[PDB]
Amino acid sequence: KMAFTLADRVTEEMLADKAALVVEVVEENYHDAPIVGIAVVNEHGRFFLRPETALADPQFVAWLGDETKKKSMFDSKRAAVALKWKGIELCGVSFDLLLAAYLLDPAQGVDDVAAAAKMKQYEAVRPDEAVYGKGAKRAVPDEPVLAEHLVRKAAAIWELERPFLDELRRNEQDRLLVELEQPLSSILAEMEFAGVKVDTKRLEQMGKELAEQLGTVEQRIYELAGQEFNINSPKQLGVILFEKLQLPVLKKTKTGYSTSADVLEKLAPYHEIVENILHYRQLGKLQSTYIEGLLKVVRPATKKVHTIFNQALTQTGRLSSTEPNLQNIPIRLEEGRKIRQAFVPSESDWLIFAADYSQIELRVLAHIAEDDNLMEAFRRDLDIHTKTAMDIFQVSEDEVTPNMRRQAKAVNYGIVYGISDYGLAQNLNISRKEAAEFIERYFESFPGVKRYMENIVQEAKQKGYVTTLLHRRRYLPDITSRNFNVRSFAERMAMNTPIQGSAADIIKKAMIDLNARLKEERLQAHLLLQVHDELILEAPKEEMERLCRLVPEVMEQAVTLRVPLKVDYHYGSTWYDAK
DNA sequence: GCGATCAGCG
DNA sequence: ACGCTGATCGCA
Ligand SMILES: [Ca+2]
Repeated sequence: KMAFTLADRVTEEMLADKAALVVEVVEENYHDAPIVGIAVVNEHGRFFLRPETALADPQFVAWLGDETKKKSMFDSKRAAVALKWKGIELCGVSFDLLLAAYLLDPAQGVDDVAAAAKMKQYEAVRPDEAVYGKGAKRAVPDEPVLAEHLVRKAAAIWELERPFLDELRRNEQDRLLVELEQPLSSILAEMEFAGVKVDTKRLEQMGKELAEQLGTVEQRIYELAGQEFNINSPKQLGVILFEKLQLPVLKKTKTGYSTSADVLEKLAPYHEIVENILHYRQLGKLQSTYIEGLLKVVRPATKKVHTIFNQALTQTGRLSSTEPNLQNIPIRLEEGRKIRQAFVPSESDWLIFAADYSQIELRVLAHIAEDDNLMEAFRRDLDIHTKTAMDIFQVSEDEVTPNMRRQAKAVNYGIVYGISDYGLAQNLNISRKEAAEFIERYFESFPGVKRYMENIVQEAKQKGYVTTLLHRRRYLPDITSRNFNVRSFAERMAMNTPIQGSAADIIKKAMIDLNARLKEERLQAHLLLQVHDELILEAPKEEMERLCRLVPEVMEQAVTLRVPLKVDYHYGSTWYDAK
């Protein structure tokens, strides 16, 4: 019902300087995934191409990598990475519908063209599930069905750029798309394609150690419990702890006894079995997620893993890492921190460089809340986490153990993000009256922060949404709900999203200024990972001197707040040695 | 499929 | 009864 040409060859009218391009990659993980079809819509008409034909034509390949040939797409990173696995570059992406919908409303959950088209009353295009099917029924259709679906998606992108750019401009989000998210999309594509090398031999050795350590801990659990049970079974573990051993019931989930880590920590004076169960899970978490799971996704010929950086998923504008997740690699426990030793540079005589912001959200909060004392604290380069560990535990700066500091990290972010005296009393294991007094003293030192959190909830109730420093937006319809639980979670989202989202916008602008700077200096250094507030790079060891002077200044100068930004950097032979 | 749990980021 | 994620696993 839509006219298009099924082009056998590549012609000149298909190579206009403005076009809507669709490079379809049906598989979820687009790394090394087959391209099933190509569709182009421009001023001259609508065209469908077969990938074996076009991707071997020199004029079509030159048209893809020509930055002066502007292309409108949906999810340009998916196509760009799949083309990189085919030796083909893709430049000139002037509009990405996927990221344009993500800025307008992040909760819409837009994952295909049809969902984004519905936001603008465009429905002349089928959802991808209706074309390819669900799960075990997933199948690329017959060429006439596939060719029309790809052309209808291209025609939809062709018609939706203008109305999407109009609403972005009213939301003050148009420069957020064109100057931040779309340039970031190209950088993330190179990071995903570059991959991160893994020492498969060392990981395989840890797995054999964890295999025989897990049995020893598992046998002591059976010794202390007096019988065998599925340690991962909540029913039997609940029977062992709160029926057999008759331990106190401190928490009940919707399904039964709660055996979470915070609960088992409080049962430590009562029995020695809860401390080994804790150790068993930690060894089990490392074994399943980071040993077996990591070796599953490694590419054997290159010993590199290729993550997918999801740019249009989080509600605050953060990134996320999938298959594998390289943003929750262990670090706090020494047994699990060794796994970071397996992450190595991709070439000999290369090293890993890693820089990160120091308490970025509290500094963003100081700027936005305009609090006198909080801005003074960071103008002195104070360590609020250590300074809070002194006030809590009555110790001095010398006696602040990294455990007392990480616990003060929770109090600092918890208090500013609406923790109650109940929740504070459970984390500090203090009386509920002391925790309430501590929160009163905390807001006496920072009255402007308390004033800001009241204003940001009142502004959310008025506007219906909250914004970040670069005008990223999150709607909060529940902020006016009649239910107390539903409204309170919305109020704490209004306190947190502008702060966490403004930190995401700063690290994103830093990535863009970093690659433009690395290009100017003509360095072979390139980014590998982003962990929210940390940037990880690899580079030849000779470039390390320049990077120690370049990366900190680039990150510190990404934005200009009423307080300075601080960046700490390290380099070394592995990711482990890079912090 | 989902909830409990836990790894990370603030 | 601070916020934002992804992976694993048992299933009450
Ligand atoms: Ca940090």
